[PDB]
Amino acid sequence: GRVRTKTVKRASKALIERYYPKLTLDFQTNKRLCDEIATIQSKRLRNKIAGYTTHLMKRIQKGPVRG
Amino acid sequence: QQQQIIKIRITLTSTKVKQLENVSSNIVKNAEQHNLVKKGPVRLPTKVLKISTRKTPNGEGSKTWETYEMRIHKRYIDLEAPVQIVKRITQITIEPGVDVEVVVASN
Amino acid sequence: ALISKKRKLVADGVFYAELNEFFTRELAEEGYSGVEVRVTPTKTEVIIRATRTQDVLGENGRRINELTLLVQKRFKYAPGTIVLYAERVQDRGLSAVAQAESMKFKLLNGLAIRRAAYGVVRYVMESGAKGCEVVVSGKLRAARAKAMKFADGFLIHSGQPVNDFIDTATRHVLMRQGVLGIKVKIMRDPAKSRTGPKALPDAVTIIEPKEEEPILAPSVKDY
Amino acid sequence: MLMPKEDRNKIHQYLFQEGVVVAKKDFNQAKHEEIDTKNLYVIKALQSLTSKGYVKTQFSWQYYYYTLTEEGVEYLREYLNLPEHIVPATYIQERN
Amino acid sequence: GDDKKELSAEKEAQADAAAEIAEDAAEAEDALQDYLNQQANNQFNKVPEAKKVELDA
RNA sequence: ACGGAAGGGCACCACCAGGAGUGGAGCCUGCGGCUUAAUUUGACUCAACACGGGGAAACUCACCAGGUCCAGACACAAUAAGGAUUGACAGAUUGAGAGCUCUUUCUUGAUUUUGUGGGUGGUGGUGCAUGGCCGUUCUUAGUUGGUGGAGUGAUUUGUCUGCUUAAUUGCGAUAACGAACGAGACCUUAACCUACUAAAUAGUGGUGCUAGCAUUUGCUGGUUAUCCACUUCUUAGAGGGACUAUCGGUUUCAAGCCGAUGGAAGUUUGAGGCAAUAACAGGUCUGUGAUGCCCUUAGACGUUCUGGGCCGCACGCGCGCUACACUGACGGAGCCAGCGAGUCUAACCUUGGCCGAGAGGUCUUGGUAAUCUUGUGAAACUCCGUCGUGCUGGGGAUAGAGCAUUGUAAUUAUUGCUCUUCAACGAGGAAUUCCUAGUAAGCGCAAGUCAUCAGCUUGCGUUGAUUACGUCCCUGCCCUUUGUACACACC
Ligand SMILES: [Mg+2]
Ligand SMILES: [Mg+2]
Ligand SMILES: [Mg+2]
Ligand SMILES: [Mg+2]
Ligand SMILES: [Mg+2]
Ligand SMILES: [Mg+2]
Ligand SMILES: [Mg+2]
Ligand SMILES: [Mg+2]
Ligand SMILES: [Mg+2]
Ligand SMILES: [Mg+2]
Ligand SMILES: [Mg+2]
Ligand SMILES: [Mg+2]
Ligand SMILES: [Mg+2]
Ligand SMILES: [Mg+2]
Ligand SMILES: [Mg+2]
Ligand SMILES: [Mg+2]
Ligand SMILES: [Mg+2]
Ligand SMILES: [Mg+2]
Ligand SMILES: [Mg+2]
Ligand SMILES: [Mg+2]
Ligand SMILES: [Mg+2]
Ligand SMILES: [Mg+2]
Ligand SMILES: [Mg+2]
Ligand SMILES: [Mg+2]
Ligand SMILES: [Mg+2]
Ligand SMILES: [Mg+2]
Ligand SMILES: [Mg+2]
Ligand SMILES: [Mg+2]
Repeated sequence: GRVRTKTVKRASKALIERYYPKLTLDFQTNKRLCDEIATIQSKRLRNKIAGYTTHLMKRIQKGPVRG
Repeated sequence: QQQQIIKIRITLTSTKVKQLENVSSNIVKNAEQHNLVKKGPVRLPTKVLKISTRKTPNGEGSKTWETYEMRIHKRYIDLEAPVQIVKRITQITIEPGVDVEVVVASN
Repeated sequence: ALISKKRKLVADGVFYAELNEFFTRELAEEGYSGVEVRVTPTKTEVIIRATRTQDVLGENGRRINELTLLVQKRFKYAPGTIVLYAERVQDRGLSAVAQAESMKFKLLNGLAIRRAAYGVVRYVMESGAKGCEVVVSGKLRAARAKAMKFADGFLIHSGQPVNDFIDTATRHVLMRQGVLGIKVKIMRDPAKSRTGPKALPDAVTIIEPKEEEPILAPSVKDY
Repeated sequence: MLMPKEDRNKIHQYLFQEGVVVAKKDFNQAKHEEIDTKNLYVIKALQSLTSKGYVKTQFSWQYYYYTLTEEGVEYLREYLNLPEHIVPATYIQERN
Repeated sequence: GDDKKELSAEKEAQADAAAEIAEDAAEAEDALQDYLNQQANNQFNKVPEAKKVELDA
């Protein structure tokens, strides 16, 4: 399966909480953001993070998301 | 008054690439920054040593094995300098972990 | 001479291993904590990371003399070609080894099992560790073996960071009834790391924005 | 042990002249590096010389590392007759 | 040790670490015979130290 | 904690749909058994039985038949320079050119001897005294603290009906909120870079120099430097890349899951490394100069030396190997891999040249190795033949004779070759293992062991499927619920 862990979704949350001006529906540029806008540690985990901050960003456009 | 083109090959061999790449490019630019004629670090196959053993001191248990390994990295850089800078380049540039071997000769 | 870099690089490891061995015996009561041997033009340099180099040295410079001579004679170094230097070590609080033979030389010194270990953990934590763990396996005063854990604060157990941040050491303390197992774990604060990553791969900090005062209709500045 | 005084002195001499001795755990080595006697002579000579104080013994990877004490120094001082302020390797070489 | 006395462990265990910062802070300042042996066997190497004569028939 | 209660799940060490088999045979090999001077010993459900890296000719070695030595520290005593003690030639003796022992009679010089006390070695005991290590539970998903809610209290809630995941993985529900250990992240490996830095120990094109065939220009080679240039291939540095992306279905439109397109890659990307808390009288005192205690300690359980033994054979068991053929055996012929490894105070990996049917020999030679062996021209396999279903040319056990190699030693036959001898076995009862994609199965290799010996193991690559993509039937274990008079916890 590919259920993303809590650290992924946790960081994702509070990224979307304070940087909605900036970010998009584009993973590619949401990625580049995370380098500047946060400190991660891994090339992998950073995509795995940015990917899911991008998913949320996507659905929020069609109605709210809890948390 | 000394000095003469002496045609030199420096083998660098170690097991810690950070130190080893340190010492490699450090040598390549320090000696180049004052203008020479060279063939830059030639990485040879990082070869790996293997030891493959049973974990158990004795005989009991399911048969778990557990191979250790050791990574040997070796590099050579071809230089053409005169006597002074040679020995200037070898005595220092030392590093606790990197075997330096500076040979001579076109034979 | 004349070896192969294969049989060489291994051989050098053996040399380390045997050297570190012989020191760990011959210099316990001085908190020996490891070596490192420097392979130079001219010399072979050996640095004796013990906490207490005064008793490595001895009267106007003997003992280290004895030790060289020993180390010398054995591996058939010619006088001069090999050289030893003792060196105290920047706090023993984060050397697993330092605390291991602490305890040996604590319990063996006729002292409680709780007092010994618990003190040890506290010194290690006061030494600025992120976390520490101590284990006493063995048999003590009663004849069935038992085993106690002593551990304060934070430690991790899996993955690569293992290698990077925790320091393990077992030591065999040899008492009248039987022998125990002292086993120590010190975890150094990752934020201090110097040469390495300065955080767990779990570390993901968000940097905090800034209070914007927006609006203000257009306008431009000239220079 | 049973050994001629020749082989005795050579050791005891060597120990004073050096202070330190090493010897791989092998017997039947006929003659060992440095001290010109039977290997077995070295070890059981020292070992004796130890259990009367005088010299510290240590083992590790099959090899015996011997440290002369201070009280032993005085003993070698006797068995060789040599006067006080003699030697041992308790000097600091030239300027080494 | 029983858990009936474990308070008095931690205390006595603490003071142990107290003195172990005392000793390591007090260690953050704190406070000829010539001759040799190969040179005395060559010094007293002058003779009057043996004898030799025999072999007959 | 347990139950021979109930409820949910999880898994090719469970089954389903299938495959390849073992179980039958011959042999190889381990275990039992018996036999024996001795046939050293550990271990016996998964989790003992090609396991102790256990492929034992001496060694190893623990066993048996005999023979030497003290390597019995140190302390006191006894002896004693008129000699405390050491050694031996020949002879006898002995398996022995052991002065073991005796004849004999020199030598030796306080190093020993005799006595106690005190040590010492020990593959002797105890793994039910221990350390350490390991195996198992575990192919698992569990563990804990801060603030808050309950309880006098141990305690509990958080940590949960559900759904979802490989996962206490998440979504959601919610007196909890929000977190940490473990899972994840991480690290190594195999995959992708005409982007970056380069290379006569890697390779390409051009050019010289040159062979062959064709000739019209061409085609196929040779030529460690005759030069020029490049990094696609190879090598390893630094970067990049994937995040299940895009879109669509399905779902509490939640986590997710499914499909198509794109993609080097979309099954935790494929495979590993690491791995919390706790349990076991799991195994290991026979790895350890790790250790307690017990035992022995000179007619030794010390140690070495000589020979035998661990292989002994009415038989029970297990891992294997080779087969029963015609999708084959044979014979020429094509001719293709990847992980490895190799000689200094030395005899390792070996090209090449002769000689020999062969095994091998002999002369040389390269390599401490991306440089030499080696392009490891490996094996299956591909091709043209010969055999024609007949225990046959399938099969190659048992056995005879001969020649070679390792080794101090080959008999109880170390291995190799040649001729001959030509068994059992016509697909294997009840049973039972392993397995979901470059996997299974077939196939050879290299490395460990190794003087010589692989029918073993650890990796490696070559050829390359069928059938699943499900369930809870059997089995196994986890989770609730519940009982308990157990808590040393159903041993
Ligand atoms: Mg973790
Ligand atoms: Mg992990
Ligand atoms: Mg089936
Ligand atoms: Mg079947
Ligand atoms: Mg097995
Ligand atoms: Mg024998
Ligand atoms: Mg005695
Ligand atoms: Mg006694
Ligand atoms: Mg032992
Ligand atoms: Mg046990
Ligand atoms: Mg144990
Ligand atoms: Mg037993
Ligand atoms: Mg499976
Ligand atoms: Mg309350
Ligand atoms: Mg619960
Ligand atoms: Mg490239
Ligand atoms: Mg596609
Ligand atoms: Mg038991
Ligand atoms: Mg053991
Ligand atoms: Mg056997
Ligand atoms: Mg054929
Ligand atoms: Mg012939
Ligand atoms: Mg040569
Ligand atoms: Mg045949
Ligand atoms: Mg036939
Ligand atoms: Mg082999
Ligand atoms: Mg084997
Ligand atoms: Mg109850």
